[PDB]
Amino acid sequence: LDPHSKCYSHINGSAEELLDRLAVSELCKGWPVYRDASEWKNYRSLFTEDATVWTTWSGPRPVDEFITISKAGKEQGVFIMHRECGTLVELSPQQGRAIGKMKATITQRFSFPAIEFDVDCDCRFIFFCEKDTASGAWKAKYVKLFYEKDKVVSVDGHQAPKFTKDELAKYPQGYRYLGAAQARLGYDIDLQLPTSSGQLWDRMYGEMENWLGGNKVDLFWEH
Amino acid sequence: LDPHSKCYSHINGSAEELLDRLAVSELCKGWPVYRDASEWKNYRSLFTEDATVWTTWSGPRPVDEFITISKAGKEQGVFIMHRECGTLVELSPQQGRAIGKMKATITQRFSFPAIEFDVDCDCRFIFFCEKDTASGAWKAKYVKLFYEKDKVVSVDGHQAPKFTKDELAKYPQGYRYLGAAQARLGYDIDLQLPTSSGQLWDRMYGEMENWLGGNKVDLFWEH
Amino acid sequence: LDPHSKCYSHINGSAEELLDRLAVSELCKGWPVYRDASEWKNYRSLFTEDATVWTTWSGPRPVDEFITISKAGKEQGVFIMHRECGTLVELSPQQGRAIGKMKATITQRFSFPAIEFDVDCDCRFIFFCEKDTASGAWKAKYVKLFYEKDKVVSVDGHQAPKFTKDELAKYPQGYRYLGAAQARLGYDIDLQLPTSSGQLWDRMYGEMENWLGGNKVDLFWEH
Ligand SMILES: O=[N+]([O-])c1ccc(O)c(O)c1
Ligand SMILES: O=[N+]([O-])c1ccc(O)c(O)c1
Ligand SMILES: O=[N+]([O-])c1ccc(O)c(O)c1
Ligand SMILES: [Ca+2]
Ligand SMILES: [Ca+2]
Ligand SMILES: [Ca+2]
Ligand SMILES: [Ca+2]
Ligand SMILES: [Ca+2]
Ligand SMILES: [Ca+2]
Ligand SMILES: [K+]
Repeated sequence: LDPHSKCYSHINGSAEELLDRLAVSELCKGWPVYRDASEWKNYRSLFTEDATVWTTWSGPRPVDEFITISKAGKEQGVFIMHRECGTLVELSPQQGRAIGKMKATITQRFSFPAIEFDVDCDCRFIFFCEKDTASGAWKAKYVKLFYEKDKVVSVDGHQAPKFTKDELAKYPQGYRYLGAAQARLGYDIDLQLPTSSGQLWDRMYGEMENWLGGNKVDLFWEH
Repeated sequence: LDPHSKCYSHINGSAEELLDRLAVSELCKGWPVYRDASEWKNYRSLFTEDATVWTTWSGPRPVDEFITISKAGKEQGVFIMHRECGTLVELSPQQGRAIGKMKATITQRFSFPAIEFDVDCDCRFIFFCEKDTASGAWKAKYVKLFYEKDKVVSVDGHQAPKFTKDELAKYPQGYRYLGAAQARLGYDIDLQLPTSSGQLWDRMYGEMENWLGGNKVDLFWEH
Repeated sequence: LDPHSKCYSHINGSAEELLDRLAVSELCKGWPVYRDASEWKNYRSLFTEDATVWTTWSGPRPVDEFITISKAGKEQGVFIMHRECGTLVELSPQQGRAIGKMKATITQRFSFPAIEFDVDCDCRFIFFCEKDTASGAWKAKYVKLFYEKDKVVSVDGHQAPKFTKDELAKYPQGYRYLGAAQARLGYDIDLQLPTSSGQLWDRMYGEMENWLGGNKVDLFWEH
C-alpha cells in the first residue's frame, strides 16, 4: 500500500527546485562520506545547531554528543562503514522543508573469538531538512532510519559467528543481526526504530508528512 | 570493444544540459527508492502514459500492469530490493531524448525449506527517457536491463540453498541464480534479456543509439 | 581525528558552485559506468591529456596506457566491476580545482581450480579535477584510492578459496584479499597505496589539500 498521503516536488520542476533537491541530496551523502572518513568539520556542517540523530547503538543523541561518542567508539576499534544505495528528495518549496530519502547499507566489521565478520543492514536514512530563509542554505535537523533487512557476512568465505534464536529475538525484524552484534560490544540497543512494516512504519511516514507540511514533528518515541 | 558508435552529451556542457541530465538521473533512482517503499504514486510519476518495462520475472509489461502484479507479489511475500550503484545519462538535446544508465544490484530475499538467502544480481538499468516539449518534463518510456553477474548470499553466514547444474543451465549467464530462484516461486522467466556479451548486448546498444537519434525503437524481442 | 586542515565548498553555495560540484561528481561516476561497460570513448573523455591513474594491479599508469592494459586484461577474462557507494566534492572556486570523493566497492570475479568467487573491496576513489579556463569543462588529472576493507565472497554460497596467512601478509590491511587474488593472475601488486590509517593516509590528505590550494602535487610515492 502507498504510504504517502500526497505528492511533493520530487522530479523535474523548475531549475530552482532541481537545485534545492540536489543540495539536499548532497547533505544526505555527507553522512556516509564524512563519518566514514572522520571528517568531523564536514560532518557537523550538515546539521542545524539543534539537530538530533537516532541510531541502533546510540538511541537519540544531539548531534554534538553523537560526534563525541562516535569518536570514542572509533578509538575503541568500532568499524562502521556505509554504502549509499540511492538518494532522492521530497521538497515542499513553500514551507522551506525537505525530506531526503537515502537508501544505504550499514556495513559494520566485527571480531569474534579470531573470526572476522560483517553485518550488512539494508536501510533507508530519512533526513529532515530545512532551508535558512536568510542564506538559503539547507541543513538537517533530524536523521532517523527505516531498517529493512540484514545478514551476517563471512570475511574469509568460510567462518562466521553463531547467534542463538533467543539472542536475536528481542530485536525487530530488519536489524536483528546488527542489534545482536552491537550488543555484544556493550551497547544498549534502541528497539523502537521503524522497519519495513507496522506501527512505527506508519508513524515515520506520518512524521515525514508533518515535516513537509511545516509542523513540528515528534520523533521522540519513548516519551 | 567500445559498444558506442558515437558520443552524446554526458559530462560538462551548459547548465541546461547539466540540469537535464540531473533530472533524468533522478527518474532512474525513482525505481529503487519508490518501488522498494511501495510509494506507488511516486513510482508511476516516473513514466510516460504508454510506458513498458521488462524484468526477469514478468517479461515485458505496460507499467500499470507491472504495478498491479508487483503489488500482488508483495502481498504474497515477494521481497525484492535494489541497491543503486552509479547513474549517468546520455543526452541528445536536439531530439529531446536521453538514456539513463543506472548500475544496480537487484537483491531478492528468498526462503528454502527454513534457510533464508539472498540472490544479488549486478545489473545496469537502461531508462529510455523523453522530454515533453510543452512542459519540459522528462519521463521514462521504456526500462530494460543488462544482467552482468549474480551470486547466492547466505543470510546467517552458514546455510545456503543448492541449485543443480541443470536447474541453472537454461538461464543466460548473468542471471542464472536469480532466474532459478524466481522460477521456484512459480514465475515464468524471460530468457531473452541482455547480458555482458553477445547478440542481445549489441542489440541493446543498437536500440539505445536509435532512441538517442530520435527513432522508434524495437525492444520487443520475441516478435 | 579530522584529517582535513580546513573546509572547502562542499554543500549549498551558489548555483554556479552547485553545478560545478555536480559536474565533478559525474566525472567520478564515469569510472564505474564507462569502464565496466568498455565504453572507452566515454571513459577517456573524463581525463586531462596528461592524466595518471593508480590501481592495485597496475600501479601508476598514464591513462592511455591504462586503457590499453585494461582492454588486454578484459580480453584475457579479467572481470572487474564497481559499485559506486556515495560521491561528494570539495571545490576550490578560485583555484579552478576540485577533489571528487567517491566511495565504492571494487568487486572482482575470479576462478580457482572450478570455484567461482568475488573479492569485494570497500574503497574511496579520489579524483583530482581541474577546470579548463577557456571552456569551463572539468577533467580529472589524477585518480588514486584509499582502500578500507575487503572480503572473499562465495558465489554459490558454499565454496570459497583459501589463502594462507603468508600469502596475505605482504599486502596492506584493506586490500589483502584483493591483492592476493590479483597476484594469482600474474599481476605485480602496488603495495604503497593508502588505507584507513597511517603514513600514506596522512600523505594522501596532504596532497588533496595541496591540489585544492592550487599547487602541483606529488602522488608518485616510489621516487
Ligand atoms: O552512522 N552510523 O554509525 C549508524 C547509523 C545508524 C545506525 O542504526 C547504526 O547502527 C549506525
Ligand atoms: O524491480 N524489480 O523487481 C526487478 C527489475 C528487474 C528484474 O530483472 C527483476 O528480477 C526485478
Ligand atoms: O578500475 N579498476 O579496475 C580498479 C581500480 C583500482 C584498483 O585498485 C583496482 O584493483 C581496480
Ligand atoms: Ca536553492
Ligand atoms: Ca513523543
Ligand atoms: Ca530542463
Ligand atoms: Ca520486435
Ligand atoms: Ca560550471
Ligand atoms: Ca614523489
Ligand atoms: K550510489
